[PDB]
Amino acid sequence: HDCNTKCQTPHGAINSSLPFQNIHPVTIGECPKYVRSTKLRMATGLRNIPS
Amino acid sequence: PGDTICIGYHANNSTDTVDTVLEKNVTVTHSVNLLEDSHNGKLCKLKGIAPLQLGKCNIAGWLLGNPECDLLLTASSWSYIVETSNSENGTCYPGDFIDYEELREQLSS
Amino acid sequence: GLFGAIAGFIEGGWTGMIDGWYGYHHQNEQGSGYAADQKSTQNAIDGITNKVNSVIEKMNTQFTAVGKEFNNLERRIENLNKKVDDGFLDIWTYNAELLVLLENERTLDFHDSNVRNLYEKVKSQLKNNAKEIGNGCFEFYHKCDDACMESVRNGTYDYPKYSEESKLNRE
Amino acid sequence: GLFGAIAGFIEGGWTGMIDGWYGYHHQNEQGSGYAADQKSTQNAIDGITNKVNSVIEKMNTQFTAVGKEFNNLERRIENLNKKVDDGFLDIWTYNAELLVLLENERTLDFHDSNVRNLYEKVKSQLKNNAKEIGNGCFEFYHKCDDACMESVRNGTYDYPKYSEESKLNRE
Amino acid sequence: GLFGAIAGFIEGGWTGMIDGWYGYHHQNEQGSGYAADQKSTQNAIDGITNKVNSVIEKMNTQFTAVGKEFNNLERRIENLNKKVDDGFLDIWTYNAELLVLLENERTLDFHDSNVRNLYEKVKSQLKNNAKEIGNGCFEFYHKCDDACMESVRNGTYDYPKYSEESKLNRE
Ligand SMILES: *[C@@H]1O[C@H](CO)[C@@H](O)[C@H](O)[C@H]1NC(C)=O
Ligand SMILES: *[C@@H]1O[C@H](CO)[C@@H](O)[C@H](O)[C@H]1NC(C)=O
Ligand SMILES: *[C@@H]1O[C@H](CO)[C@@H](O)[C@H](O)[C@H]1NC(C)=O
Ligand SMILES: *[C@@H]1O[C@H](CO)[C@@H](O)[C@H](O)[C@H]1NC(C)=O
Repeated sequence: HDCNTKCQTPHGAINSSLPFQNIHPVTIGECPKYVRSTKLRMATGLRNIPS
Repeated sequence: PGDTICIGYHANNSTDTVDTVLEKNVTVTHSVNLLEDSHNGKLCKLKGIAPLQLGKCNIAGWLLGNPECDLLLTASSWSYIVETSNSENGTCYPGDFIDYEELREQLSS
Repeated sequence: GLFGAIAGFIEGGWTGMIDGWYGYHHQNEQGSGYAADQKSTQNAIDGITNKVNSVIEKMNTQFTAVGKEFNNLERRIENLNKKVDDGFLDIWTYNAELLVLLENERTLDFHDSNVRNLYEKVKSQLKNNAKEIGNGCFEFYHKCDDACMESVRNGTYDYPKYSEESKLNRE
Repeated sequence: GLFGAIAGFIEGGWTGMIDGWYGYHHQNEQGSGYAADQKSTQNAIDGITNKVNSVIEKMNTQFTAVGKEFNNLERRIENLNKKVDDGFLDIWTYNAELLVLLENERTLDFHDSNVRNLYEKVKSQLKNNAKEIGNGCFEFYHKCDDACMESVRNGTYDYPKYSEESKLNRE
Repeated sequence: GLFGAIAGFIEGGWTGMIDGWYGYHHQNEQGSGYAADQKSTQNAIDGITNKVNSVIEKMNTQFTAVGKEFNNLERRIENLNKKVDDGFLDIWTYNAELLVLLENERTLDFHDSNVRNLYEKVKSQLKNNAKEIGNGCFEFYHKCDDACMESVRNGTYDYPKYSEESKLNRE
């Protein structure tokens, strides 16, 4: 389709400034590093204790 | 019944969870995802240049000008080359395409 | 936690404090309310933002990295390519998952530290003009109005001013 | 240590407490003995077990993976292979050694934190009904029998019940 | 800092203390001066030296590694070589930068911890023979000459000797 991207994979293009991705090891262009992780979430705030 | 001041910390309705070294499934008030798992399901341009679609032809079929690939005769510029699952037309006369993989790597340039 | 405060001697969090990560709840004749500590909160926000940004910033993007193709007389080099790609994948996946684990622990501990330091700061400001309950709260031995409370919050509480009155009421 | 307790103001450990990582030794009129603090010990065990398991778990197995062979006009690709294997060896050896170093430090520090926090927890229950010796021990200003001791250990100590008596012996 | 002492309740450092990382300033009738704590300073120096040495020590040197060359029909393997070299460069640069960031934070926090622990050491030696000012200072309720000060500096302070004078002056 006529879209623009920095990063293309065989499943579709990725548009992200994130360091890692789990979509595909094959990439063309300027992409995140491929890893096998299914989640990578950094805490910013604290333990949530509403109780 | 005297005046009071308390020291305390934030809570909210966030359901975000993170894993830590000592403990799994910790609910936290705020967090940021570092892992992209979403894509748009499309083939897009790179450097504002469209890819080349070989369609039912492959690179051999294209370059040699396999007669089924006549629709590719007008193709002129691209950011990357796309073969699809129906690209079956290449060398219609049987034999070997020498240094074909090298030529393919070169041609992407 | 490492510093013993969050989920520690201060048992739970405050859904009523919407304007900060850490802060104060007060009760007096004049009323009741929550207030964020701006200094510690802003320092923590800046620090943690710098941490996340610093993790992401160190990842120069993956520029073109493409699969190599191979003919039927190239199994060894195809396998070399697959070994390299798999090896790099093992390394980056292990490091990213483990790094996120470790950094999450450090972040939570950082918050615990900030809460402990705010509590001990108030404790050391007030000294014996108030009694520590133990649950993060202080009960004043003297009347402490809104201005006084604010003096506590901005670190200008005047201990000698209320010391005599406090000594009188404490006994 | 970072938190000052283990190998700190508490110079040494107790070979007589065989049933937990942390706990209490008491002496009173009914007799004398050790008892592990079950909660902190179990929390630490679970945490550390999770740490070790998380280190091991992140090494997705190496599926069948082998060395490559090369003919006499393939020295360059053989050397590429060797460069890859050696490079991976450098990365994994450095990372494993350094990771083990840093995590060992963290584990020891985690224990130090748990001891300090247990001590301050007891301290905050007892307040001035006991005097701090300084070596991790508290001396009561009131009689404290076995039930009382257990109340101290499980965080149900009744400060008001013994406050007047304590006040009597303290003065 | 994490432990609240350096850039914390002790607001600034001492350009007048030239002989150690941590220590004491005293003032009495006999005179005034700074003195480094040798034991804690040397322990910290040894620790940090071991950390730096351990970082450098884990990089067994890179023996000969030279660029490989390729002809015009070897572009794919040339690109494999480039992928390998770039992949290793990305990994080592990211790891070195991130490691230096994290370890620098840990080092600063380590210093903060050592100052806090030194402060609590003095506090626990002196007990109620002095009042905590709050800025890292203690005011004696008794006269404390050079020998007494030195007992504090070397961790041999005698609470009962000055206890009586202190109790008298405190009231
Ligand atoms: C959770 O609470 C916040 C604060 O009011 C609110 O903005 C948000 O809508 C809530 N969650 C929902 C219903 O999406
Ligand atoms: C802190 O609070 C008092 C009470 O009103 C106020 O007068 C004073 O200006 C404040 N101090 C600071 C930090 O500006
Ligand atoms: C703790 O011990 C006291 C004294 O025996 C007892 O009354 C109380 O029920 C105990 N609490 C718990 C947590 O079981
Ligand atoms: C501590 O100070 C006293 C008095 O100056 C001195 O006699 C003693 O040698 C010192 N003790 C230690 C352990 O250094």
